[PDB]
Amino acid sequence: SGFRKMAFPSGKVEGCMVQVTCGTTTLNGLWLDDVVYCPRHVICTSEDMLNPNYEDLLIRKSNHNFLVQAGNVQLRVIGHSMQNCVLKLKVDTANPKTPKYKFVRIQPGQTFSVLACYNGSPSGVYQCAMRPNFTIKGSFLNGSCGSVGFNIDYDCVSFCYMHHMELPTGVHAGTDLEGNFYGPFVDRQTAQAAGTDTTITVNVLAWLYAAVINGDRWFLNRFTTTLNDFNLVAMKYNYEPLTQDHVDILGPLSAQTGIAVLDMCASLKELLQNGMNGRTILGSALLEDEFTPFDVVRQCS
Amino acid sequence: SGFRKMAFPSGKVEGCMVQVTCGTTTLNGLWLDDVVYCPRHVICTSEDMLNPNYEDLLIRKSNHNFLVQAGNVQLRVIGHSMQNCVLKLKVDTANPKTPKYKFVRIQPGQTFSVLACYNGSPSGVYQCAMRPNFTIKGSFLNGSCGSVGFNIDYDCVSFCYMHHMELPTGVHAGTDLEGNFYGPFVDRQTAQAAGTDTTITVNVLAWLYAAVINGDRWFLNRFTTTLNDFNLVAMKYNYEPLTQDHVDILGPLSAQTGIAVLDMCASLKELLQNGMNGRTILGSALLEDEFTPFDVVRQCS
Ligand SMILES: O=C(c1cncc2ccccc12)N1CCC2(CC1)OCc1ccc(Cl)cc12
Ligand SMILES: O=C(c1cncc2ccccc12)N1CCC2(CC1)OCc1ccc(Cl)cc12
Repeated sequence: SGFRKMAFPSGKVEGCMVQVTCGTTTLNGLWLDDVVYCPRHVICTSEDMLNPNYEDLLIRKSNHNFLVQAGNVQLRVIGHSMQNCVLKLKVDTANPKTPKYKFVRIQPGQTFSVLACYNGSPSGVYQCAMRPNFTIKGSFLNGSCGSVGFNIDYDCVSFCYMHHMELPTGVHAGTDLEGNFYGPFVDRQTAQAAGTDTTITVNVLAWLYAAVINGDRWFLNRFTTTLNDFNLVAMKYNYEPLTQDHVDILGPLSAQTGIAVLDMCASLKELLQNGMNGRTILGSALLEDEFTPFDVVRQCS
Repeated sequence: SGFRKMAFPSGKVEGCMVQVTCGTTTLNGLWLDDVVYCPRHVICTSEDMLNPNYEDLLIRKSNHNFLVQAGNVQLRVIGHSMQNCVLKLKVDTANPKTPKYKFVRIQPGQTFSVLACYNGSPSGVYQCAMRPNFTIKGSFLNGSCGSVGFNIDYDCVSFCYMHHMELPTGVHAGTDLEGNFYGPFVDRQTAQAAGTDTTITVNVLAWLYAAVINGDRWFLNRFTTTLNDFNLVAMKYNYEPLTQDHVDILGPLSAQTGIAVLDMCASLKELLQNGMNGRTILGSALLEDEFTPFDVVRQCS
């Protein structure tokens, strides 16, 4: 029993983290086989931040201009390349601790574990979600660029996020590991801000199932609803629409609990309209939307 | 910026986890140097659970009765000993991945990271707190006994918890690594239940400081209070008393924010009396008590 914001074990990723310096800028890198991946803005100075031309900034750069440090052992950079917003630094040594890995891009609503790192040193791990507005509500201080987000499937590490910057609301923005930003954000100094966010409905439903699985059933009702009528109320509360594919995905959880998906949609509608009346669900006084249906099955089974 | 329930990286501990079988009971063990630590109830059967005599149950046991599996590599058990509620299994091989470690016992109010494991395999990591009633609100399923809780200090792993059982409220109980239970719980079948819990006041204060550090200041007031008058209100709300040593510990945070500790006690008193009026603090609609003052300084600095 119990329900916690549970991250993946981070050992496999800890062994890939290195420090990357270029100029006076130091950040983190990800060392897999004989390549080190890092944010390309490592090559920038305060001057070139309003209108950087990274193609120009990188052509004026040489290999010896990059210091890579795996702990104390310095790795020799024998090649440099830019892939979108990431820099790829070819090193003389293949990481002996390279796990079986994959570079995957995730969808808004999907979750991942973050290994916050500073100077190539792992500091902490936490679970995060890609918000509908393509930002993440992370925990990051100056020096954390290059920290990675990831999921573990079997023995395979699916890297999905590399950290680049903090937006004005205190939220975070970054790229997949191929260097392509999540959301409409750029690695240059601008007045960029996160757009309006919504609630990840299918996740709130997954979390209500987790609650029931844990014996919290006070919010349950005998009523049911149609997907259409549910969606008509959800949108008034800034919730994303629920699709048939979302109800199909919640099928295992519905079977394990004996509560139909549209039954649980009816309970949600009432919670939205009446609130919780000073009660809590799984230790929370608001509706949690950063657990996917998979996250629940994984922790509750 | 940001504030998350952040665990320690778990790599150092992942490399210590093994599987322990005795009879048809399989659970997890912790392998450090040439010793494997695990819950002693591994040696029990359903029959001997109402009145087990572990001294008798272990004398009738032989070394070959214990199968230890580090992944696929079986480790040969050359010795067995009981230390309070833990079993120590001397093995022929010293764990090459043993980190610098220490066995420490923690206090109610202190936090730690949990590496939930099943069949010796790390499944997930999460932050937990030792409650005032000596229980933890963990996340654990059948098969998780022997999972460990720990803190990392520099490069040293301070092990503080080994998981033994689930209580009826869905909360968890266990031992330090010397086999001594946290709280008045025993490793035998009884109607044992968690006693009444309280809120960890100094932690709620630490978390309010984290909020201010993150730009959430709506709950702040110009009023201040005395430690006595604050404690007189807190106890009405089932909060633990605040001591001078607690205010001294919150000194760094008070200095960094310019909010006196008793100023922040005044804000807390008002939150307790009026509630939050539909507002949130660091993404929460209730007052969070599972972050210590150290946890805040570590994540916010
Ligand atoms: O290291 C940080 C940072 C990262 N995350 C959270 C933070 C919170 C407070 C202060 C710093 C951080 N930088 C350094 C690099 C950064 C973002 C902040 O500056 C200017 C800039 C321009 C373009 C990019 Cl593409 C990244 C940056
Ligand atoms: O494996 C679990 C377990 C651990 N934690 C959470 C759980 C939630 C649901 C079901 C099981 C678990 N056992 C097995 C060993 C256990 C506790 C539950 O049974 C009887 C017993 C007697 C004494 C002890 Cl000292 C431990 C046990």
